Amino acid sequence: ARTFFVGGNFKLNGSKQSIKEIVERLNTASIPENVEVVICPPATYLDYSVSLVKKPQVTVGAQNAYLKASGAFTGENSVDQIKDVGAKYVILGHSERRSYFHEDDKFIADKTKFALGQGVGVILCIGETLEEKKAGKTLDVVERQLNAVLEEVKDFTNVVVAYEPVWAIGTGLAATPEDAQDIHASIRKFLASKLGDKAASELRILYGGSANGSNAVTFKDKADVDGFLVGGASLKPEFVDIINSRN
Amino acid sequence: ARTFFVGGNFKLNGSKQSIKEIVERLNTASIPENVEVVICPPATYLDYSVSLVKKPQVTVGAQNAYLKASGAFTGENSVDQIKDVGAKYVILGHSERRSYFHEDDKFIADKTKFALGQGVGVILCIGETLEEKKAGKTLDVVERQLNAVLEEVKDFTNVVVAYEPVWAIGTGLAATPEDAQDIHASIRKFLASKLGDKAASELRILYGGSANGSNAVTFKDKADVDGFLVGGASLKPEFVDIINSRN
Repeated sequence: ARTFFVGGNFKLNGSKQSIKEIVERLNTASIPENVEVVICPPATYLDYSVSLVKKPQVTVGAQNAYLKASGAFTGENSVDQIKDVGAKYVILGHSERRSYFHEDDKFIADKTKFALGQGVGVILCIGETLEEKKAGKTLDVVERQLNAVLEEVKDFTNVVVAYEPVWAIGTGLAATPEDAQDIHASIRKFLASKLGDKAASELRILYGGSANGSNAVTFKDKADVDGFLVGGASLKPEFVDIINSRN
Repeated sequence: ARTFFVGGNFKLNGSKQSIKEIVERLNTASIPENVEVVICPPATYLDYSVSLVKKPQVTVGAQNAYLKASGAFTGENSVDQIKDVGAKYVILGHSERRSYFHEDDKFIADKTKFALGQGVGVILCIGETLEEKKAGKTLDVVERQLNAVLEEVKDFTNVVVAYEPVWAIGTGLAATPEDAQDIHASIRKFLASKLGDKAASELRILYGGSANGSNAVTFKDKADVDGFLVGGASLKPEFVDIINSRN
């Protein structure tokens, strides 16, 4: 069934030397055969990152791209360029782009449709703010975000969804395992009404927001939690502990 | 006199193959002893480009970067990352970012201060729209764009300014050499008023906006036109002709 997936969003962090250390650790640590690990460095290091990987479980992804593959768009990344250097995924719709860079629902959907069409997988990020939660709107927010994408994308085969409560990102306080499980099951039921029971059952839904080496094992018995999108802990040795948390 | 400067903004274009073609053409081209050439590929190719350059007049620049060097800013580029792979400049304020990505004047000023602060050179872009041109607002606009930068930055030692006739992009207007000379002379006089006449006589002010290997030579004799920020021609063999246009 759903292969365990651990993504590593380095965000605006890293050097050739520090990424070398991170990838060398993955190449020589023992990690399960049954895991998919996707490291996502800044664009400046994508090629270099791919060149260092020596384990089939590990691939590389980009942190954002535009909705065209080439043209007069100074400063953007292109999914074709990401493919050209050997990367396999792109993160779209991260909380930080939706907020600081005003990426709206439709922009995210258009980008997703475009990236899939070019053969690149998408780690699709969704999630609510502390104010939205406090008003009981967690599900209304995440179904709006997903509905926007579903109006443009009808096959999620090469999509991985990351549920990241915005209030849990980089604070050190994750959502409880129990709450994650419940929201994850609600997401999966909603999505089965749109994509069908079968796709719903096969779709990885990741938890993200202060996932770390310490708490990753506390989500191991949560059947609707299929892995993690890890931010800060992805820069650290405990990233390996997270990948091994269901060993 | 000011050193002739030619920047090449690849925009969202490139592949490992094409970058190799472009750089190895420059490496073995006859070019003036003292020209400064800056090639600006997508971030995905910055390191590979630096590794292929074998010409002292040629250095590599990024097309955009954020106003902090590290942190939780998924998808951004960092001037410290640019520095780490041996690139030396960043383009800031390009019209395509000002428009499509809503980068405001103060955003650009904060980025400029930060990059110079980290020891990376800036290609600072300014320019008015067609609608602004027709309203008579050309100098009002470029003074407003520059005054925002001057709120943060008065040392333009490691800056070059590129004037982008955005009013000539697909609009059925041509930006003539005499047109360019007058506006460059006006910008220089305004900057002399703010930075003093020595700083103003040392500043390179570049022409940007539908520049090629055929028309470059027509700007040869314009005193206040110190070089180019080349778009589409920078992908082509004729970029070498532009560099040699004052020969």
